[PDB]
Amino acid sequence: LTDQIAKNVKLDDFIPKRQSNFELSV
Amino acid sequence: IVNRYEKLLSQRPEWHAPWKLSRVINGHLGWVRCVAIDPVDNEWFITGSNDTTMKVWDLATGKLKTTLAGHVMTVRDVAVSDRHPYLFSVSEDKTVKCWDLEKNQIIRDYYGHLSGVRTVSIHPTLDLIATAGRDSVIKLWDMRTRIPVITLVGHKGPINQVQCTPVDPQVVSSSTDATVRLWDVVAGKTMKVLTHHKRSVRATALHPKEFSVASACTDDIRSWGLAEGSLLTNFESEKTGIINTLSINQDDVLFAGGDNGVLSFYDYKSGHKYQSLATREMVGSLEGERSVLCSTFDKTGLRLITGEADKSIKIWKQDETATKESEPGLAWNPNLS
RNA sequence: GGAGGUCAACAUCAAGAACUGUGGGCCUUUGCCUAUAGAACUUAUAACGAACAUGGUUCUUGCCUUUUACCAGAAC
Ligand SMILES: [Mg+2]
Repeated sequence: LTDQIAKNVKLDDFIPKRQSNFELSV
Repeated sequence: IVNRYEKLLSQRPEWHAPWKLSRVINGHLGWVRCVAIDPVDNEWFITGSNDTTMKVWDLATGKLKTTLAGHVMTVRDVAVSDRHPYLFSVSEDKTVKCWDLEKNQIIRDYYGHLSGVRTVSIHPTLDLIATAGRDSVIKLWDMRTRIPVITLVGHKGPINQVQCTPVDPQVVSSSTDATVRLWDVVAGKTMKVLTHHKRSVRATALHPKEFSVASACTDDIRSWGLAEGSLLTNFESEKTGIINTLSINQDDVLFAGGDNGVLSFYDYKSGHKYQSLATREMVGSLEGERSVLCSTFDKTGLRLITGEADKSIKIWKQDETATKESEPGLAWNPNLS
């Protein structure tokens, strides 16, 4: 049932994407 | 979560060089609220003030060319046009005034803000103006007919800082409700919302290349990818509060002006802070008056221009010695968040 | 088919002293050079009007309690 409760928010929106690899080019 | 923390220890980011203080220019009677630079020849400044004037300073020698009067109240924002020889100034008097650079006389007045208008940004290709202020709405002005073509209903509070982009979202906006919206103007509604800021977002800056934005708050300067609207990176900041302005060099250097007077320089890629400076207040000033109201880089990006609350403009130059002998700044040690 | 109309629509009327089309050569369509044909209306004490009003912004004044309404010059 975990899908239903908070269904909107999810973790990966908190974490910055560039910190994995710098120079990842937008 | 440690895997991320290893992935922060591989990179060892992006050396740069420090900055230092080239020149001090007095000559405003009041505070200096806003600064913009001639987008073509780099030959001058346009600087707002708290005295209502605008004083056009020469970039080369720092001499004062001319004075542009005509606002009754303080000038919060000034922006110069690329394809046009026009200068759009905007103030607390509820008016967005055009300026014809050729003959230096007010051409047009745009009408219909409810109250003071604190941001103007000139859309690059459309011959539009984007204005915003305590209205809590963004007005897209038709440059030619002075018609407030589009109005963007939106943030729940005043709108501090607004920018324009050629592709999707064409307007980025930042408000004291602590959100940043990425707008779709043709349909006229929010394309994306970025809530990660905990307090008022008082400044943004567009990276001249990567098509991203740097957003500010009290203690945390974040970055944002445009298009998809992801978070990209963070920038390491202990309390710097408050961040008045940001500026992005073409070398991917990210400036942050403090209200504590500290100048926090960053690398844009990493998030690392390689330098922090402290300005000297002034001869007779107060320690409270030391802060940085606005700032910009020239077209090249090898000089920095910061209007300060002490009634002076300062010009910060990038040191030519530097390199590896001793540049190294705080040296990339990051504490767990 | 000719004369007209106190009829209409669509063009054009302020500029390198200035328009348009075409032939040929070079660059690579633009643009430059060369050759040729036709140019109504408006212009040199400069302009479509052999006439002559008002409004907006910005400055300088003039009246002078304040605002409309104004006094007389300029720029756009
Ligand atoms: Mg009264």
